Amino acid sequence: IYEGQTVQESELIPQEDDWVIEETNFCLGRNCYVRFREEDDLARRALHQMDSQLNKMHTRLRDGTVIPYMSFHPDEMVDRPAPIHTFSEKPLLKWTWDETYEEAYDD
Amino acid sequence: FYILVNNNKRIGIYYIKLSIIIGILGIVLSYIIRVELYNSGNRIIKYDNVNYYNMVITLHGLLMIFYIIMPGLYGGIPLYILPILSVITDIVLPRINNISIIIVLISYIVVINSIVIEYNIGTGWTLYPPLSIIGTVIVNMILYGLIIIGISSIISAINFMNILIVIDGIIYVYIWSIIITSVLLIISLPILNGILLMILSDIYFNSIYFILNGDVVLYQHLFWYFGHPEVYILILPAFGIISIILSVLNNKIIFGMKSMILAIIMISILGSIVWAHHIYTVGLELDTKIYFNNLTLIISIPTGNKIYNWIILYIGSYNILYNGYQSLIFSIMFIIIFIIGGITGIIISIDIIDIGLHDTYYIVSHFHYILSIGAVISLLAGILLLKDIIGYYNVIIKINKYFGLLLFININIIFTPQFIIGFNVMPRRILEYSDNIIVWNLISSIGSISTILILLSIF
Amino acid sequence: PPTRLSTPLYSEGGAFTVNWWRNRYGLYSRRQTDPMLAEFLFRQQVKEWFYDVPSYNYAALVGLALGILVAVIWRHFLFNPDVYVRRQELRKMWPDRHRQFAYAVPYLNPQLKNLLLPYKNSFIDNEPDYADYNPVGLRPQRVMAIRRIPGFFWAIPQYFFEDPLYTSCSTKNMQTIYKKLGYSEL
Amino acid sequence: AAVRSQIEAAVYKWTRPRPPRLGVAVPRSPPGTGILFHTNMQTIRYSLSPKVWVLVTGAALVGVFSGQRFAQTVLLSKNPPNPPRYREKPPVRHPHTPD
Amino acid sequence: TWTEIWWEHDPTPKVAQYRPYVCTVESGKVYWWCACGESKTQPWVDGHCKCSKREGGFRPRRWEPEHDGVRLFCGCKSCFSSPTWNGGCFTKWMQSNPAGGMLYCFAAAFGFGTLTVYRKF
Amino acid sequence: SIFTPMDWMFYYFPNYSRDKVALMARQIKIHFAIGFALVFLVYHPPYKGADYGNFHKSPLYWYKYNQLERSGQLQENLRIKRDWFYDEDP
Amino acid sequence: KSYYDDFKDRLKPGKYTQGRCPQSEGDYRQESKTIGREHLNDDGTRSKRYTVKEADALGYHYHPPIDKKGQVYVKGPNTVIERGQTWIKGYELPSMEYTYGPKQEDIPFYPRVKLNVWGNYNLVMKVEFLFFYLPTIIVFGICIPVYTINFAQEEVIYTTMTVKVTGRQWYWVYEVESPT
Amino acid sequence: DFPWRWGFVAEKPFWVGAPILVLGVLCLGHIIQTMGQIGVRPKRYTPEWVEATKERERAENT
Amino acid sequence: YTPSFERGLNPELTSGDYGDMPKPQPLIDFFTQNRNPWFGFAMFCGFNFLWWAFFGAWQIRPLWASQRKSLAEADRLYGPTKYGVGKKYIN
Ligand code: HEA
Ligand code: HEA
Ligand SMILES: CCCCCCCC/C=C/CCCCCCCC(=O)OC[C@H](COP(=O)(O)OCCN)OC(=O)CCCCCCC/C=C/CCCCCCCC
Ligand SMILES: [O-][O-]
Ligand SMILES: [Cu+2]
Ligand SMILES: [K+]
Ligand SMILES: [Zn+2]
Ligand SMILES: [Zn+2]
Repeated sequence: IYEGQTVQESELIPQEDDWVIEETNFCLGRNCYVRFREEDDLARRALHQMDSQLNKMHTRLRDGTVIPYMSFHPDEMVDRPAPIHTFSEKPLLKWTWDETYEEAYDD
Repeated sequence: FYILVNNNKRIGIYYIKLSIIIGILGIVLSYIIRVELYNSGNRIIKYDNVNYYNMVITLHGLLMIFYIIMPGLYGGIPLYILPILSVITDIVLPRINNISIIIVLISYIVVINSIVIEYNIGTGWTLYPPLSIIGTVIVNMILYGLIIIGISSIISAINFMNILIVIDGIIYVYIWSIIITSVLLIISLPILNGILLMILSDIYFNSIYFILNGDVVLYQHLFWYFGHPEVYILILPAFGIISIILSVLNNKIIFGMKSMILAIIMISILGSIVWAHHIYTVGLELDTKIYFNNLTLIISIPTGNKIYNWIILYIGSYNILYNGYQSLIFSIMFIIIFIIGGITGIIISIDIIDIGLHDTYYIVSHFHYILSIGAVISLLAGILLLKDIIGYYNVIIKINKYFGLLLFININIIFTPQFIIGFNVMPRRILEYSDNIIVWNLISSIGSISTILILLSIF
Repeated sequence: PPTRLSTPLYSEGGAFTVNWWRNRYGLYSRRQTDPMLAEFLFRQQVKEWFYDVPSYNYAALVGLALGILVAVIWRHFLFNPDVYVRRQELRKMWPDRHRQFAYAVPYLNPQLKNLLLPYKNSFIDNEPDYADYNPVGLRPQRVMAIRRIPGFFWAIPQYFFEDPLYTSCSTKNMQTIYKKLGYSEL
Repeated sequence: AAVRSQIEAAVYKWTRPRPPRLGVAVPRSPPGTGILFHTNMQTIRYSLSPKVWVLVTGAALVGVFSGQRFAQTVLLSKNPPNPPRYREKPPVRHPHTPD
Repeated sequence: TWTEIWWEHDPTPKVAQYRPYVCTVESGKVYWWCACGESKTQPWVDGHCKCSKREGGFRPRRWEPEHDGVRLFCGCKSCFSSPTWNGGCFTKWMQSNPAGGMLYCFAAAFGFGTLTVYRKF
Repeated sequence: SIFTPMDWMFYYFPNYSRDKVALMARQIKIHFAIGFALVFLVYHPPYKGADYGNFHKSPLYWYKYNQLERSGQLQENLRIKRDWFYDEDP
Repeated sequence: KSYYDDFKDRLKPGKYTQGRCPQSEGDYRQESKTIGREHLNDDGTRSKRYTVKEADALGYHYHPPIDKKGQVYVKGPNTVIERGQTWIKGYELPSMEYTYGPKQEDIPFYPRVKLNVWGNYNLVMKVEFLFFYLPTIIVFGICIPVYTINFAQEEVIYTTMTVKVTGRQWYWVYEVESPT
Repeated sequence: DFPWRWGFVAEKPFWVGAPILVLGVLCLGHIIQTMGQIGVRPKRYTPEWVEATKERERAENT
Repeated sequence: YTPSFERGLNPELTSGDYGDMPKPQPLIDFFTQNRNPWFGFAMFCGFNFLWWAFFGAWQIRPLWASQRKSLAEADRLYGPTKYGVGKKYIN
């Protein structure tokens, strides 16, 4: 069963005595129904919808990396509402292993 | 275009749209039944038009099973998300997907047209001969609808099976749920077609299978060899939805994924070999009865494992998240409701208990709690979860605690009293009854009118 | 479960082993296109399905259910007097089917029927022995059980000698009462 | 009241929890490490220690079955013997018998 | 007991009260709940407790009612549904006075047993 | 293994469990043979199981029987309480 | 505070039922004459000519997008060289107030927390065993009762009288031996 | 964003509205089902028929 | 309804200046929802349904009184004999 990543005590040792757990808000913000402008036409309302996607949002950490909107299933990865053609570039499921080959390295 | 579209997601919307439309006719028939049963006497159907009631109950059952819940849970949600869950661009067979929905609509038009034009008589949704074969042409029309529906179901099953060849990710539990239902259809439908053809032969080709020296019990074997696999073809997609909703909304990874998957496979194999629990009162041999009773009780084991795995999904979830969303409430309500339906199923599984409870309203309440409450709520919960992806609006459902509470209370007012009258006893498929059963029938009728009123508040 | 492809997987010899499964798993697979990738995917599936403790419970249930199923089918064909596969008796009128009538009585008296019928007194309060006596002899004479059926029968005492009213509800005392009135023979 | 405080202090001392035997392979916290998280973390349910849970759960079980006995012996009553069954005349005719 | 015996890196509150605080709240207003139990304006942060000063990992707990009404609020500062009350105040009390906990649980179970047995019998 | 947590089977019998695929096959085969045997060895055997003079009387049967025998309860329990239909009306 | 008042100005109440004037006052069914809008109707919806009557998927207005070199226009990233390194600045979505309306202030705090997983493998395995075998025990507890009651119905009894019952539409015929 | 009917209902506390709505819907259902039977007086529910059934039950020991 | 200020088990932790923030109140207020008449009507409504759910409405009783007196007379005069407490019930 999965119980999280394994931690060695050495990795829990801080580099400063004042280090605490970063208090970054992971609430993306306040939202509601997407509100279109009357002036916008069909094309410009499409752009508006594409700019309100929660799955394109993320939270930036103190070191500049961002934790993205994540989901257990790929159903939450398409634009909402679903466009006619979704996964043009095949979504990549990344598997990890310990195998390596020499060609990838240089001395 | 509208009818020419091959987009798998558009077709999924069509399936839900058509299920709601046909569903209006289904609910109306249900209201007729409950109105009639409000007291003893004739209320809305004349004593000279009792054949109409027999037709109402027959069409109610057939439409809700084959034209509403099956197109909604096996055609609607599946055609919209399955290709996305499989990280594939679109469904494997685009043109077949288009014709399947068109076929469903055409078979629906045939059925309703037969109401208007043919004499109205009924033989139950189980079309038992010899009654089914001594009827009028409306029975012939209904047979054509079922055969046509069978074509759509099988080709759709072929479509989903081909996802195994193209799936680019992991087969999630929901995908496993649809694949196994597809397998159940591929193995059960061909048997149904054969027995339906024999019904036609006796109706239209002067065959003699269902007259003396021919065993009428033969039909019941072949029919129910498809019948019970059908009830699991209708519930398994609902189970798949429940798994996704609980994991997503609670932000918890599915526990015992492989046991969930192996529980679905197990239910299918067992569901393919227990059909004769519908034929307990015919007079089968003692050993046959004991075999079927034994295997029927076994189905509870895999079904029980899934229920408990769902419970732990909801346990321990963060309190800060708002739990009043309609999709979450419906998913939780499914566990509470399905246990009631399943337990009563185990009660009726004991054949000696079944002698008293066969062809009584206890059976009605049993399969209503699972389908009319559990399956409906599961389809609603699934659509509600995909509201943003689907994009529909102009309804007040997403956060409506009044609708959920009123629905739960009133739906139980309808069918809980039907368990009581099962030991009274009130037979099924009847319209008139003794005056001492009015109280419970009246209470259930009050429940039916109330549920309909609550369906108007969503708009 | 090893995590390095260099470390081999142990396999027994036979028709259901790790080697047997590897040979056939990727027959229809478009994803196992080279040795490294094929082995990785093979071990991924084996780890997920065969190293999952709860999965073995379902293996037991399918075996038990299937074994019962195969046997009940076979038993009907081999022993049930009403199932005909040979035709000799079906080419004769009913009074002449002696070979098929031979299956009748042996099939009418299975072991479990004799073992469990005495336990009807755990389901019937009045005259649980109403059908025990039969002078013909096709079946054995029945004697009521001395103990309740094991399990969920807490409503009745564990042993019937403990029950005060058991003897007075017997078909014998009831027959005595009614025979004293001239009401009925049984 | 003196006995009350005595038994209360006796129970309390015995129930004080001992460190859990972790059934999971976690590291040892570095020495001298204080509070690092905050109270806005998702609440973690407050769970009774095993001994206390058994004590209260056992008191509950002893309570419900003693309550069942109290109802059976005081609130409820036993059936008196059934009335004597004397011979009574049946009605002369069925009300629906044709005349 | 998560803070007491399992995990020593989360802030541990002080119990202000082993009973919930009853307060009238209004929809559209935001309330701040004391998570340390040292505020003198319970159940709210007073501006002088640990939560107000952001000391030792204590922060005010934001809360907002959907509708107007009277709501129960946590005094033990450990309820699972904090700031709202769900019975954790009684549970935490039993941990601190296990002998008292048994008395109440026996009494509650005794009443439940009598009523359910009296009605069904 | 019957009614066995397979986690225990993996721990205490490592060599017997090394090939998990083969282990799964034995699980199926063993329970298949158990089901088959029940039908043809517990249910089918003809003209058997009718020895009602040999009803098993367990150690608990005798403990409770002797206790009641020692007192008068066993005699009182077996006594027929009523063997008449109508009471006599004074 | 009331967040609706922040974006009240953007929401001007409407004048027409369903947002369109009577077709007589303005014909929204016709294609727009504006240059570059030949594929749209006057009200902004796509014209039937563009989508149905002359749909490009049917062979109308054939115009291959790809050029001779097998290329299509692609917009590049926002590149910013700095500190002896070429960087790409990602596109951040606009403030949710612009798209949704509410002002992004006083947001409740939801901290980062890794997935809530069940631990203690040994304990979990035992529970899963119970999730399967507790029902199995119950079924086994019903099995013996089921056999007995089935055997009871199918018991060879010394019946002394026979009543034949035939069911017809719609009445029940009864045949009984007459006293001699 | 909602019509008047929902704005009115959604303003009240849920446990103030919910109980009233539950009773109201049930009452309306009964009212609807009573409109078609106003003044209907079957003879089998009269006191005379009620007594006759009691006589039948006594004779049949029902 | 100008609720009272309940100090609680530890009065020192309620001794600060609340200002605009609400002050703690007695628990009777929570049950009565500050004596809101509509919640009282809703409470009475909750009892009314639950009584209908389990035992029937019992609001029809005043209307059924005459027809329950006729049913009782018929059962006594012509119905099968009832013994002891059984005579209390009429069906
Ligand atoms: C989707 C719908 C659905 C589902 C899931 C089921 C599920 C089950 N049904 Fe079915 N049934 C119907 C729909 C359904 N049924 C319909 C529509 C009919 C009537 C058709 C007609 O006659 O016209 C019918 C009729 C029907 C009968 C006929 C009774 C009669 O004709 O008189 C019987 C009896 O064997 C039966 C049994 C069962 C059983 C044993 C299950 C099991 O699947 C239930 C399993 C679930 C549980 C057991 C609860 C969850 C598990 C646990 C909580 C574990 C613990 C429980 C135990 C250990 C027991 N059903
Ligand atoms: C899944 C199928 C289904 C569904 C939903 C229902 C729903 C209902 N049924 Fe059902 N019913 C059957 C299948 C179904 N029934 C069958 C198969 C029979 C036996 C047929 C026979 O005897 O021959 C039967 C029999 C039957 C009878 C027996 C009549 C008789 O034979 O004597 C009665 C009345 O007592 C009845 C009443 C109701 C009521 C009041 C509802 C519901 O109205 C209760 C209220 C619920 C709703 C109104 C919501 C329903 C909404 C939808 C279905 C749409 C969902 C669509 C989406 C979510 C997109 N039904
Ligand atoms: C290839 C070379 C040429 C072969 C030519 C073969 C020609 C004939 C083939 C006929 C069909 C196959 C069965 C042959 C059976 C031969 C022996 C025979 O006559 O058997 C009769 C006997 C009963 O005969 P009666 O005396 O009339 O009945 C008495 C009361 N019951 O019937 C049988 O045993 C045969 C019928 C059953 C065959 C299958 C075995 C039964 C069990 C089936 C289980 C199915 C479930 C799955 C099992 C999976 C594997 C365990
Ligand atoms: O049908 O179960
Ligand atoms: Cu079935
Ligand atoms: K009627
Ligand atoms: Zn504080
Ligand atoms: Zn608290």
